[PDB]
Amino acid sequence: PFKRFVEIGRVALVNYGKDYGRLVVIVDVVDQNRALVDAPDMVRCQMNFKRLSLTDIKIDIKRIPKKATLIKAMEEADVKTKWENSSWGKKLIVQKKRAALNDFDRFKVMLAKIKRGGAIRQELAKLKKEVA
Amino acid sequence: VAFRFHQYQVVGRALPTPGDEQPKIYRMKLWATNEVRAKSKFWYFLRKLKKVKKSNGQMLAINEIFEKNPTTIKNYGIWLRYQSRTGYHNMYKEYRDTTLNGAVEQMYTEMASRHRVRSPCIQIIKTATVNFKLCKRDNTKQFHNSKIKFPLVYQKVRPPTRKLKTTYKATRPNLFM
Amino acid sequence: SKMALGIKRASRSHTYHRRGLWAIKAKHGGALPKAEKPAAVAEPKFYPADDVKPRTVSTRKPHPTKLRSTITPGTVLILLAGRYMGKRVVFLKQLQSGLLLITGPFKINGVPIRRVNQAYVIATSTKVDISKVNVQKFDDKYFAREKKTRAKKTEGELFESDKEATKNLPDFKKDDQKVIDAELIKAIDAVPDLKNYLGARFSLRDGDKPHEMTF
Amino acid sequence: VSGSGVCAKRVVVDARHHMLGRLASIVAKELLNGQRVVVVRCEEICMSGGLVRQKMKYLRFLRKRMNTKPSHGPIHFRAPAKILWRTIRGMIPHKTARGEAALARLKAYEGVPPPYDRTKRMVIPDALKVLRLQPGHRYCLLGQLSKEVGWNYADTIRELEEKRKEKAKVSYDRRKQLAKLRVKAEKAAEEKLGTQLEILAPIKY
Amino acid sequence: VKGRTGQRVRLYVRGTILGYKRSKSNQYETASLVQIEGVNTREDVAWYGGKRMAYVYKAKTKSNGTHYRCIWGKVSRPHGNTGVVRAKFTSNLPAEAMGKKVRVFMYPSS
RNA sequence: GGCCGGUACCCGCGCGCCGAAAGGCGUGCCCCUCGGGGCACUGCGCUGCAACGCCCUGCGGGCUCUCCAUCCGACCCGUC
RNA sequence: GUAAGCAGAACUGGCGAUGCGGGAUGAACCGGAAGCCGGGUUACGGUGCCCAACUGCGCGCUAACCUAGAACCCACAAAGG
RNA sequence: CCUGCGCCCGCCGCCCGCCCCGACCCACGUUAGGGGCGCUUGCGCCCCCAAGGGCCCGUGCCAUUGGCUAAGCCGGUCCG
Ligand SMILES: [Mg+2]
Ligand SMILES: [Mg+2]
Ligand SMILES: [Mg+2]
Repeated sequence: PFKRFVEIGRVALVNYGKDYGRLVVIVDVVDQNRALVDAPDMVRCQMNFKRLSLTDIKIDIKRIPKKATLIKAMEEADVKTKWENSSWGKKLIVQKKRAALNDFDRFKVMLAKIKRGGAIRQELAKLKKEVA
Repeated sequence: VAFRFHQYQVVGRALPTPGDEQPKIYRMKLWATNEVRAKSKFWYFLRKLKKVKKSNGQMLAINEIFEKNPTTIKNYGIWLRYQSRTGYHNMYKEYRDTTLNGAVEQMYTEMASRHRVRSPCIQIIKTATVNFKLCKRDNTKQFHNSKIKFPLVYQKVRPPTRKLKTTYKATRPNLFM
Repeated sequence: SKMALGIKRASRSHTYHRRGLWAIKAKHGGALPKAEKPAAVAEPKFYPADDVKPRTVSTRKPHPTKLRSTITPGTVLILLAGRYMGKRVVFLKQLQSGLLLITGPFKINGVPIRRVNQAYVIATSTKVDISKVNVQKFDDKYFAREKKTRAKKTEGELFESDKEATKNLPDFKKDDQKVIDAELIKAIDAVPDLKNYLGARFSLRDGDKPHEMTF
Repeated sequence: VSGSGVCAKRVVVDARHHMLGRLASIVAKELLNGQRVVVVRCEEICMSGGLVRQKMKYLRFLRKRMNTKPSHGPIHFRAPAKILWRTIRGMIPHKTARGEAALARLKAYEGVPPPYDRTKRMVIPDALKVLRLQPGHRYCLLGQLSKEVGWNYADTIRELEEKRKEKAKVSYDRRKQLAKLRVKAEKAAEEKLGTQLEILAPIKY
Repeated sequence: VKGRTGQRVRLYVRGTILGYKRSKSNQYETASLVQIEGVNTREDVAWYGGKRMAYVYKAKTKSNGTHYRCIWGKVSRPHGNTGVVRAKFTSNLPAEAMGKKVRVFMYPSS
């Protein structure tokens, strides 16, 4: 049993190149290596499976569908929202946000996390001693 | 983006000669990497077919053809003449590609791989967008179906950019198709 | 537009406008004044054997060193060298000789108002409001050393006699620190956590890539 | 291959299912740059080419012996640790002082002899079998080769590894227990601190 | 680690000396090769281009009260596609220095 | 960002003022006509870029001398 | 001359008289000719380690149970299946 | 077995030499699969791409004078 296939509709992260991070809909297959990928911000183009990491979101669309219907199906399957709330899709967003922290923000994060460490230390001690 | 080949069309003619001061005009559709290489290949063909050499010839124009719809996949056919190690041969090759230019580059690489023929050896007789329901070749014709579906049997794991690349990674990678 | 500045400067008419030959057409009639034969010393005490050359008054007028774009009066900087490396300080203003003038404040960092080279500091994206601080009293002469005579060699007997005496930075610099420290703490407490922030020192803990780090 | 640049006092390498040549080139460059490696479970290295091809290669290596004094010529090792060590010596210039000081940093073991049991074993993605061979090509394990070449301690290493594996299974179940209790502790602190800890939410997952 | 003794702030990135700028049969001791810990690519060493480094070793005789020594240098230009840099020092390093640690500060910053 | 250079000529400074200073300030003619832009009358002179450090009989500085290590190179000369 | 790192000729260049970078090593093969130094960029040749440069981005072909195969000269292999 | 003027061992008062600058982190196993938690022990839920993560006063001139000190964390040391 396989849990993720290349088929018309499925959205994939683009996991390599100048264009890391973009989500693209596989609207057609060129051959066993290359695919047609389309996006709301980017014009349909060929792009290689080795540069595509498939995701778990699929959308019910035509073959090489018109741009309007591709958009309407993308919000019909709420791909950007579902990606963002996905743990995988949240991984990339959180790494960009951690990339965006400056020094004062990083110091506030350090202070916020030291108290959390002390808190979980206190709590773990109490609960371990509670469990007799 | 950048295409290793381009399809030009080149028009030339013999020099005017005070006998028949309007020579006949020859048009050809060439593939080459740039303008000067297209021109140099053009005089090749007119010298070996129309008995016209560049010194007694004249270049009228070189123009570069581009593809109508780069955003649509097209089944291409190339009838090509090549030189093996022991003679010449005629082949038909079908490709799928968004541009004839990319299909031709695909064909040069495929010929250089399947038959060890270099680009100086290949002559493209004819190129034609052979639409589906007429493709003769299994590898092309097997991709002609809606509801196509298959996994990635082969996918590289690699940092998205070079910056994330480390020699030591404590955890075995998780691969699953 | 460095090239456009160069052209506009190099134009003959604008060279006239800069060198101000007009208002030299004011004082000395409507024509440019003559020069004369100064320097009638006629009293050479000593004749050097080699061809004589006198001292230079440098007639060349160097451009002041430019400040970084990401430095504004009111930034928190990061020191890099010297005894205060890693200290997070406040940039008050660029003093006139070309060096940055910074404060700790001295109550929390122990870094006084001091002169630091622009090379050895890093801007941080943070700003403090220091509209209400008085700095005009600061200049180069405030820091001019007047180093004493080289006849004192620091020996063992002086090593801790200087430490156990207070013949050191005189009391008016002490007094100065109080006023700047107060007038800048009052505006540091407005920003949350900034007192702790400036109290801290910047360290590059494992897995920190400076080029990746914003500032 | 330029060198990891990690500052660890030693780097321990779990050489199970890696490729001999590529693991050894990576290690050799680590050693030359000056980083001390300790390659453990050397007996499990995968090698491309069939077991028969590696057998034939190693017996060609056996015929090579100095005629007039056999003890002097090639020294044909049998332990997987020593075969890997010889391979890396192949990539290091061992007739120079830099070369011998380079191999001095190399400690290779079969299995994981303590104190390397209680140590995270770093793997080298540039050489794993899964990522380096196409699934379907014949390969072999360096331990299975050496057994068939004249290393008489295969059973001993198997015994020691079965003991080590069960002894580590016990501890890993212990750390599952501790980890679920610490998960409970993390939420105990999370639902105890609210607005005081919002700042970590947009950079936590 | 916790309650440790040693330097309390690191304002310098570690690097390893890696050799010299060498052809297959020459060495050019004027410029050395350095790997900065954490840099992996040709663009990123463009940031360190200029930031001075220090080879800190320590001799056998005590001079100015310390065995420690310092030779000074800076990152001139990238050397290759994998974050190696060429380093220029005041006086050429010993050949024994290759493999040892070097401190790369951020003094000439921006 | 690297390497070199630091001025008798190209630059630059004074013969006016304001300005710590970068520098701003005049008049007349052409252009757009906003913003401002272009051009112009042109003279005497002078004309080796600076700031701050460290050490100064020191366990200092540096050496082309000696020994040793290390990387690279490197077969023993005369000769037919 | 059967062929020859063979003998005799033609045009040219090289070696001899010549270092230097590459071809692992080679007098004449490839690049190239040179005062002594700093900086940059290259030719030929390469970028897994030795060994400075990518286990870089693509596409195919090969599976060698014969030492699979891997550099102009070159250090060879054929007819045939 | 371990030198009757020789040495061994323990304590602490320290000087130095060397390393280092957070010199922190124990699953096995496969990758045409796997992981964690619950209960039909088979089915659910959630997750898997890289440690690219966790952890840690992480913040004091390798660190000013003092005083107190919850809980917690760490180092030494006794015992098991
Ligand atoms: Mg002769
Ligand atoms: Mg040169
Ligand atoms: Mg290398």
